[PDB]
Amino acid sequence: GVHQKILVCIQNEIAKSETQIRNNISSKSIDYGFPDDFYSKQRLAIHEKCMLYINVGGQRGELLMNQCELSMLQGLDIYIQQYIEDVDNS
Amino acid sequence: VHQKILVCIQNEIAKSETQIRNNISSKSIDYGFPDDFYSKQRLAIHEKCMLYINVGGQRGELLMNQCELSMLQGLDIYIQQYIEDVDNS
Repeated sequence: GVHQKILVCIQNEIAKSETQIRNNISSKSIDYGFPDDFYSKQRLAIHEKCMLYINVGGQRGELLMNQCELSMLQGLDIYIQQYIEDVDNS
Repeated sequence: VHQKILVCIQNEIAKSETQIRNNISSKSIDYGFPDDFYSKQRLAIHEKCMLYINVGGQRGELLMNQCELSMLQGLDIYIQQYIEDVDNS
């Protein structure tokens, strides 16, 4: 019960990152050269990694799966902002 | 000087790749790695560093090679950590 409320908190932050990533990439300058299916392929890869935690099991395994999926999204968002910064000063 | 550095990194890349696929190929279905897990993850990493074709010059080549190494390192770490978490359950 308390556990489900926790998962909702994380799942909400995941949706914020997803939004931010999609907005960062759809920022239209082809000088950045983002592939069409970039977000989806990268998203899917992140997802498949967090699904491994189906093998830990219990509430602890669901919690790990969700914490990880968020950390990875955050790094992707950060990775994406940095590449744009690197392109601008080029 | 720049080209000699890239070789060093490209050497570290072949190494991480090796350790990673081997940790995954550690055949214990209790870890439950999907069939194309390594290649799919590797390809995602590749598509990320190729963006640095867009930086260009010597700084862009270095970043492309540098980013590829960090992502491969984090993947080995993520994978080792996952294994450790499974071991302990």
